[PDB]
Amino acid sequence: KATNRELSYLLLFSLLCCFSSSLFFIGEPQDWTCRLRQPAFGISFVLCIS
Amino acid sequence: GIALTLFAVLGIFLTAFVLGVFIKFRNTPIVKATNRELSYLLLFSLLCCFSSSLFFIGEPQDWTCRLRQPAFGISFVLCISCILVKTNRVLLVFEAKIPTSFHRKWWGLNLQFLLVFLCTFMQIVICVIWLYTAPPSSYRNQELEDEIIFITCHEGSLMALGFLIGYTCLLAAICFFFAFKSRKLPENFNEAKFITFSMLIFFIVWISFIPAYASTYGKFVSAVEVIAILAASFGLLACIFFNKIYIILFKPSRNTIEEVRCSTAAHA
Amino acid sequence: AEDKAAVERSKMIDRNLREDGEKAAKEVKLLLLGAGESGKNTIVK
Amino acid sequence: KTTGIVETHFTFKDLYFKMFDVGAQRSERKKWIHCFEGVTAIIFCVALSDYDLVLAEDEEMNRMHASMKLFDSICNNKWFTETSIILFLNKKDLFEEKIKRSPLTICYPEYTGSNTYEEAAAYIQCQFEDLNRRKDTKEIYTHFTCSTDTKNVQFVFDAVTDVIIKNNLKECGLY
Amino acid sequence: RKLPENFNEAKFITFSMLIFFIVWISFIPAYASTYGKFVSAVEVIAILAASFGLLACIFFNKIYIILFKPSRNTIEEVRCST
Ligand SMILES: CCCCCCCC/C=C\CCCCCCCC(=O)OC[C@@H](COP(=O)(O)OCC[N+](C)(C)C)OC(=O)CCCCCCC/C=C/CCCCCCCC
Ligand SMILES: CCCCCCCC/C=C\CCCCCCCC(=O)O[C@H](COC(=O)CCCCCCC/C=C/CCCCCCCC)COP(=O)(O)OCC[N+](C)(C)C
Ligand SMILES: CC(C)CCC[C@@H](C)[C@H]1CC[C@H]2[C@@H]3CC=C4C[C@@H](O)CC[C@]4(C)[C@H]3CC[C@]12C
Ligand SMILES: N[C@@H](Cc1c[nH]c2ccccc12)C(=O)O
Repeated sequence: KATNRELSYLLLFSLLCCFSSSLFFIGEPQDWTCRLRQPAFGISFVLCIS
Repeated sequence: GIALTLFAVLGIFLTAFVLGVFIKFRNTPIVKATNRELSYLLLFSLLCCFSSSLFFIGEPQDWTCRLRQPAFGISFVLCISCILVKTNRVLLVFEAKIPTSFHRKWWGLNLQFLLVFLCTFMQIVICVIWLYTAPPSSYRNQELEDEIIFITCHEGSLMALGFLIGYTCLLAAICFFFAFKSRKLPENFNEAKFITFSMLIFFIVWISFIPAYASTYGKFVSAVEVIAILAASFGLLACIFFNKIYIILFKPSRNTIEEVRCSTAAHA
Repeated sequence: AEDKAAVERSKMIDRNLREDGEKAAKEVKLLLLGAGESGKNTIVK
Repeated sequence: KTTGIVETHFTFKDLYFKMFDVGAQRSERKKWIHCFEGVTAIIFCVALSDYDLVLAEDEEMNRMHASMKLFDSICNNKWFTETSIILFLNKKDLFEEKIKRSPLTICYPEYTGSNTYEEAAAYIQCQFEDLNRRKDTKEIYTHFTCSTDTKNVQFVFDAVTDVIIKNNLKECGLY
Repeated sequence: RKLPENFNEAKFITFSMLIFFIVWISFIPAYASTYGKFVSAVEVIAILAASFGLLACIFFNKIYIILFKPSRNTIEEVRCST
C-alpha cells in the first residue's frame, strides 16, 4: 500500500504482454504475423517504461 | 580494419595511463587500499588482452590460426583470477575480528601470486594439449561463393574450443558470488557494483553474437570477434579503474588518512 | 638409554609448552593507567 | 595480601580480557615501562571534577595540569608508538554541578565559553586530544562514563575490535 | 540515487535502465551480421533480456521481504516511510 496499488498491477500486466509478444516472432512468417510483430512490442514496452 | 587498429591503439594508451597514475601515487591511502601488486598484474594482463586482438586482422597464415584464441583466453582468465583473489583476501582480513588466527599465512603476499597461477594452469594445459594433437590450420573455401575465394582457419577441434569457453564462463559466474558476499564491506574496500556489471557486459556481448557466428561466414566473423573482444576489455577496464583514477586525480582531498580511518570505523 | 629418557622428557615438555602458548595467544591484554582518585575504581567495578 | 600488579579477568561476547593495574609500584616508571610493550590498548582515566580542585595540594600544580603532563609523557613513549589510548573522562555529574558555581576558566587562562557541560567538556577534551603527535599510527577514543547502563564495557569491546581490525589490515599492507 | 526511501528504489531503477541501454547498443552490430532464418532470433533475445532485467531489478527484493523470508521484519509502515 506504500507503493501505488494500481500502477503496479498495470506494470505487471504490461510486462506479461511484453513477454507474450515475443512468441509471434518464432513461427513461419505470414502476412498477418509480420504486420503484428513490431507494434505489439513497441506499445507494450512503452506502457511498461511510462 | 583501420578503425579497429586505431581503437586497439587507443585502448593500449589508456591502459598505460592508468598504470602510470598508480605508480606515481603508490603511497596515497586510496591506491594502497586496493591491492597494488595485483593491480599491476591486472593492468599487464589487460594490455595483453587488448593487444591479442591484432591477430584477427590480415591474411590468415598458419602461424596466426594457432595463436588467435588461446592468447585472449589466457589474458581474460588472468584478469578474472586477479579480481577473484583481490576480493577474497579483503574479506578474510575483515572477518578476522579474533585477536589470533591460523590464516596468517593464508593472507600472505606471496601466496596470492601462487593462487593466480593455479587459476590459469587449467587454461594453459587445455591449450597445450589442443595445439599438440589437433592444431588449427588455414584453408581456402571456394564452395560458399562459386566466383569468390575465402581464406579462413579450421580449428580441427570443437570440443577443445568448448572447454575454454566453458571454463571462462564458469570463472565469470563465481565472480558473481564473491561480488555478492562483499556488498557489506566498508568504503575504500567495497567493490560489488562494478564486478557484476563487467561480467554482465561480457555475457550480453557474447550471447548477442551467437546468431551471427552460427549463420554468417566470410570476413565478417573476424570483425564480430574483434568487436566483442574490444568491447569486453574496454568495459572491464572502465568499470574497474576509471572511478578511482578520477578520485585520485580530481578531488585529491579524499586521498587522506583521516578519510580512510573514518571509513573503516563505520564498520564498528 | 639415558638419551631416550631425556628425549622423551624433552618431547613431553615441548608439547605442554606449545599448547599453553597457543591458548595464551587468544587473549587481549589491556593496561589500566590513572592517577589515584580518577575513578579507576568505578571502571573496575 | 600482595601488592604490585593486580589482575582482573572477564569475558565479554567471547573475548577474554586481561587488565593490569600498576598504580601500586611506586618506583621509577622507565625501568618497568619497557616490560609492557606489546599490549593491544592502553586504558586511561581522567576526572573532570579536578578542574576546580587543588588535589595536588601544591599551588604550582593543579590536578588537571598534572593529568595532562602524565598523558603527554605516556602517549609519546618510544615503546608505545603503535598502541591506541581509550580515554575515559569521568565524574560528569559533580563537574556539571560546580561549573555554574565556579566556571572552567580557573584551570586555563583561555576562556572555555558558556560555563555549561557541553562546551566545557569539548574544551577539556580537545585540549587532551591535542597532546598527541603520532597521529599517523595511534588514535584516541573518548567516552563519558555512564554508571547505570553497560556502555562502559561495550565501548571498550568495540574499540578493541576496531584496533584489531586496523592492525590486521596494516600488516597485510592494505592500510 | 542517494535517497534511501522505499527499499532503495532509485538505485534499483537506475541499475535496470543501464541494462536496457547495454542490451540495445549490442543489438545493432549483431543484426547487420546475421542473414537468413536467424535474422528473426536477434530480435527475441534482445526483448527477453530487457524484460527479464526490468522486472527483476524492480521487484525481486520487495517480494522476499513480503513472502518466503522474514515477515514483520521491516514490513512495518515505519520501514516503508523511512
Ligand atoms: C542480450 C542477451 C543477454 C541475456 C542475459 C541478460 C539477463 C538480465 C540480467 C540480469 C537480471 C538481474 C540484474 C542484476 C543487477 C544487480 C544489482 C546491483 O548491481 O547492485 C549492486 C550490489 C549491491 O549494491 P551496493 O553494493 O552498491 O550497496 C550495498 C551496500 N549495503 C550492503 C551496505 C547496503 O548488488 C549485488 O550484490 C550483486 C549480486 C549479483 C547479481 C546477480 C546477477 C546474475 C545475472 C546473470 C546473467 C547470466 C546470463 C544467463 C545466460 C543464459 C543464456 C541462455
Ligand atoms: C557494447 C557494444 C559494442 C558494439 C559497438 C556499438 C557501436 C557500433 C556502431 C556501428 C556498427 C557498424 C555499422 C554497420 C554498417 C554496415 C551494415 C552492413 O554491412 O549490412 C549490409 C547492408 O546494410 C543493411 O543490410 C542494413 C544496415 C543495418 C541497419 C540496422 C537496423 C536496426 C537498427 C538500430 C537503429 C536504432 C538506433 C537506436 C539507438 C539504440 C541505443 C540504445 C549487408 O550486410 P549482410 O548481407 O552481411 O547482412 C544483412 C542482414 N540484414 C539485411 C538483416 C541487415
Ligand atoms: C537469479 C538471478 C540470475 C536473477 C535474480 C537477480 C537477483 C538474484 C539479484 C538482482 C538484484 C540483486 C539485489 C541488488 C541489491 C541488493 C541490496 C543489498 O543491500 C541486498 C542484496 C540485494 C537485495 C540484491 C539481492 C539479489 C538480487 C535481487
Ligand atoms: N570464437 C570464440 C571466441 C573466443 C575466443 N576466446 C574466447 C574466450 C572466451 C569466450 C569466447 C572466446 C567463440 O566461439 O566465441
